[PDB]
Amino acid sequence: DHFRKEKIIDMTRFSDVTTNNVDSACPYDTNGASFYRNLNWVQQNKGKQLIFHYQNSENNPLLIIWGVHQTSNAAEQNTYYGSQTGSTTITIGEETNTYPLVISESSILNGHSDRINYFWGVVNPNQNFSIVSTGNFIWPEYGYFFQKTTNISGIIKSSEK
Amino acid sequence: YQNSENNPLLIIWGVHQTSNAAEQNTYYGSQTGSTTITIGEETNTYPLVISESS
Amino acid sequence: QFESTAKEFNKIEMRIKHLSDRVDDGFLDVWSYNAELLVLLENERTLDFHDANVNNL
Ligand SMILES: *[C@@H]1O[C@H](CO)[C@@H](O[C@@H]2O[C@H](CO)[C@@H](O[C@@H]3O[C@H](CO[C@H]4O[C@H](CO)[C@@H](O)[C@H](O)[C@@H]4O)[C@@H](O)[C@H](O[C@H]4O[C@H](CO)[C@@H](O)[C@H](O)[C@@H]4O)[C@@H]3O)[C@H](O)[C@H]2NC(C)=O)[C@H](O)[C@H]1NC(C)=O
Ligand SMILES: *[C@@H]1O[C@H](CO)[C@@H](O[C@@H]2O[C@H](CO)[C@@H](O)[C@H](O)[C@H]2NC(C)=O)[C@H](O)[C@H]1NC(C)=O
Repeated sequence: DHFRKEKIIDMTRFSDVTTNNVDSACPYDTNGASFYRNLNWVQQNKGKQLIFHYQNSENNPLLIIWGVHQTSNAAEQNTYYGSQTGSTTITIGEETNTYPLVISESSILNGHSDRINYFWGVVNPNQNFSIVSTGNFIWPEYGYFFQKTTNISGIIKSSEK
Repeated sequence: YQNSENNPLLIIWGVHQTSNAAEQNTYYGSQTGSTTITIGEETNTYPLVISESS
Repeated sequence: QFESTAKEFNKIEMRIKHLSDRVDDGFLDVWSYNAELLVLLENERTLDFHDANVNNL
């Protein structure tokens, strides 16, 4: 019944790190290198820890989507983050989600032997969420406030308009 | 243990996830601690996990 | 009740997808059989209904 994108995190408040990182696997309509609009890639954490807290003071639940970077090797991990570490714990209400650093080759797809794996959660009204990250994290800079409906429909798969 | 009773036995256990090396050292005096519990032919292994939670 | 098309399970849950597939097969068999014999029974009764009305005049 309702669905709004909003900005949830001010990424400029994190220091000694780079934000809004991009890649040629996600071009704009032109071509080039871009990235997901709602997900902010943070690099060069350098082992340093970042802390963030948020409270959904809205009268609607909040949907947030994040990603965890699985690097290919120590060299690729060093180039992106400058440390053989980088682990994120994101807590929503009373669940804890911990994503320890994982380094492993995968087969190359879109010029990538590395992977970014995406996860999501729902922050209920007047509930909180927090992020503690030392690297390898793609932040949920934007999210969707939404209103659930009881009657569930699903997805219609068609090429028509 | 062997269940020599004429009824199945329900057992409940727990595995401690410590916050940091200091908390692990205070509770157990070693940066280790791992449990393997085998029931019949299943094996359940719970390696040591150290991580803050909220 | 509200009809839904959300019947998708993940790649390693094909057994759950099969359970959903046979659940819909079961209702398909139930509704098809009941609908066929409903129409057959009522059609025979409807023709008898007209016969009774004619006989009653
Ligand atoms: C999620 O999905 C469900 C299922 O589709 C929806 O629920 C249905 O909602 C509709 C409308 O809200 C319901 O239809 C209404 O039923 C009322 C009760 O009907 C009984 O009683 C009356 C006598 O009072 C009998 O005549 C009738 O046969 C039943 O025995 C009716 O009072 C309503 O009448 C309305 O329509 C008529 C014209 O059709 C008007 O003249 C009236 O003034 C009035 O406006 C209506 O028929 C239906 O029963 C619900 N079904 C179920 C299974 O829940 C949900 O609405 C839906 N959610 C959303 C958000 O869409
Ligand atoms: C969600 O976050 C808010 C803000 O951090 C928490 O409320 C604050 O708690 C402190 C005490 O620790 C108070 O001084 C503030 O006044 C509180 N702020 C508000 C707006 O009430 C709140 O407790 C958190 N929720 C949970 C479940 O931990």
